Amino acid sequence: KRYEKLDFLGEGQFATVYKARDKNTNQIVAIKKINRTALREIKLLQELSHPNIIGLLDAFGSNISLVFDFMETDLEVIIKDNSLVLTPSHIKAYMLMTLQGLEYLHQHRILHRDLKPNNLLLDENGVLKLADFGLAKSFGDPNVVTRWYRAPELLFGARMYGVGVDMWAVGCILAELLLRVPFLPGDSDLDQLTRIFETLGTPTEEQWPDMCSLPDYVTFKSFPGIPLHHIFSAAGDDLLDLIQGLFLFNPCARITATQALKMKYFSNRPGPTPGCQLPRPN
Ligand SMILES: CC1(C)CC[C@H](Nc2ncc(C(F)(F)F)c(-c3c[nH]c4c(P(C)(C)=O)c(C#N)ccc34)n2)CN1
Repeated sequence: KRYEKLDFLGEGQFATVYKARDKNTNQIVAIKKINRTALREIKLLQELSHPNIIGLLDAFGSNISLVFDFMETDLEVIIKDNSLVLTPSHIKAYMLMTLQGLEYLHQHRILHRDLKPNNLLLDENGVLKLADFGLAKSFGDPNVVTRWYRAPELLFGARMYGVGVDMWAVGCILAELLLRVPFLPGDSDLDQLTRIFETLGTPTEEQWPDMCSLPDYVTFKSFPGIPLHHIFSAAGDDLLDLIQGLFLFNPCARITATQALKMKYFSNRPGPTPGCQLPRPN
């Protein structure tokens, strides 16, 4: 075979994943040995080419094997690792790679729909790539991330939706970088809306006009919500406005990947850390 099977990387409800060596270029890779979460990581990734999106390098039959770039670490590992402190500049660099990847996705009319820390992968040189495109779909296709990163429209059972689903998840990732714990850990779908509205305030028909006409909208307790300078007490105003923009309840008011990258936080000092100096676990 083409590959030298090095390590077992893990098992899910799709695939057995493996570290391996490409036996003719000596390049280290990752192989996803596995229908519809499989045929639509190929349909999308052999198409796409962006530094901050995982590359599909080869594939074959009888189980399907899918050969991506090997990444040493991921953002969940960095978050969990106590030896690493995250300076403002490391966070800006993680956010800037994550947003430049999604802005190209959203410009190619694709929703990732599964953004979590553990799908933001990180190669030895500190390039963040988005991975796990098995829940991704085109803006066009007719009709949903893990509960903690899930937008309130989806929790009120919205049937059509867009960019905002991925942008809410990015905000939850930014909060977890800054707080180093999950921002909104709901134990259920209803608890998830309880925590959202207890943290950010129970919205109105002004904050969110068609909210009362969502398929699963239900009258929640009013909560004032905590101000974002209390939760993110070390964050500057430039960063507090990025957060405020990604956590707006109205999905169309909610800031896009392009509007996020046009915010002053990304041109303000301190600019993002070089890839090669981003913190490294062992
Ligand atoms: C704990 C670490 C840091 C160790 C290295 C691993 N490096 C890596 N590089 C590329 C890929 C990719 F994306 F290219 F395959 C993957 C990968 C993607 N989905 C995976 C899964 P699942 C089945 C949860 O989707 C499992 C399981 N089990 C295991 C690995 C992956 N991992 C990332 N995490």
